[PDB]
Amino acid sequence: LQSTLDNIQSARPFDELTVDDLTKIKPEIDAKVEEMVKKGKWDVPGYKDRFGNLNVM
Amino acid sequence: VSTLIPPKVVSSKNIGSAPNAKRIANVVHFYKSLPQGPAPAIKANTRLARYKAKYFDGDNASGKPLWHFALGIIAFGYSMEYYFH
Amino acid sequence: NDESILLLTFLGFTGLVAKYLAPAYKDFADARMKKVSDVLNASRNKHVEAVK
Amino acid sequence: MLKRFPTPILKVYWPFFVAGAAVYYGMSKAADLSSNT
Amino acid sequence: FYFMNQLTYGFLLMITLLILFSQFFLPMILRLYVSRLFISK
Repeated sequence: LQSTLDNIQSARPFDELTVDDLTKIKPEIDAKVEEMVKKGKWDVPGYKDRFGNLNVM
Repeated sequence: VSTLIPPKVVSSKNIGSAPNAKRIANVVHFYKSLPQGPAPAIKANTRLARYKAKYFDGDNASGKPLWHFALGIIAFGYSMEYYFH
Repeated sequence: NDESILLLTFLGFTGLVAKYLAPAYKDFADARMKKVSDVLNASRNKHVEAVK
Repeated sequence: MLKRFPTPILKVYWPFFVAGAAVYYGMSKAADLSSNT
Repeated sequence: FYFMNQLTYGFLLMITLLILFSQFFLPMILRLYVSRLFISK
């Protein structure tokens, strides 16, 4: 956990993280995405709780 | 009747239940993490990469490219406007 | 001409668009830019405080 | 950068595609009939 | 008339555009949504 905090101190791409890097790091998110795509349920439960919509509607 | 021994049984299960799932979720992404904008790849050249860098970048993000495209399509269409009518 | 006056008025339309709609859309986009950045940093701060 | 993700294109969107095929076939049939030229 | 140049061609166009959209662009928005959800959760 010292290694974790030391990495997080200066290796935290908050505004410059690559989505391809995120996919390569964790294949679990890829597996989830293809599973839910092939299932047809495009909803991602719990997605408007923290992210706004600015909906003109 | 005797002394059972709790204070050294954390070996089988790490302390806490809910943050245990988040531990593996947040410890693994820090290894392959960009220190500070590693491999930005801000420079490219494929006969259209210069246009993307100059205009289609997030720094400006203005409506000028749309107006330039409209001017270009007007210039292209003037010739066939003359040709047709 | 049958079509050149439209070209003349296109410049005025673009000018009015940039004067009125462009700043509004710029502010609308930048507001959620800051919102997303701040909420992401806040979630990361909460996670690192939990791990601490 | 860009990857192919296999969303259902025929399992769920078959009626629209078959309707388009039928419309195209009807247009081709009526091109020599519903033209009056 | 001059109909066998834009109608069937237009159908091929919106078919290929629908395919490209649904297979490429919507997955990027879905991926960014799920990534924000994951690193927010």
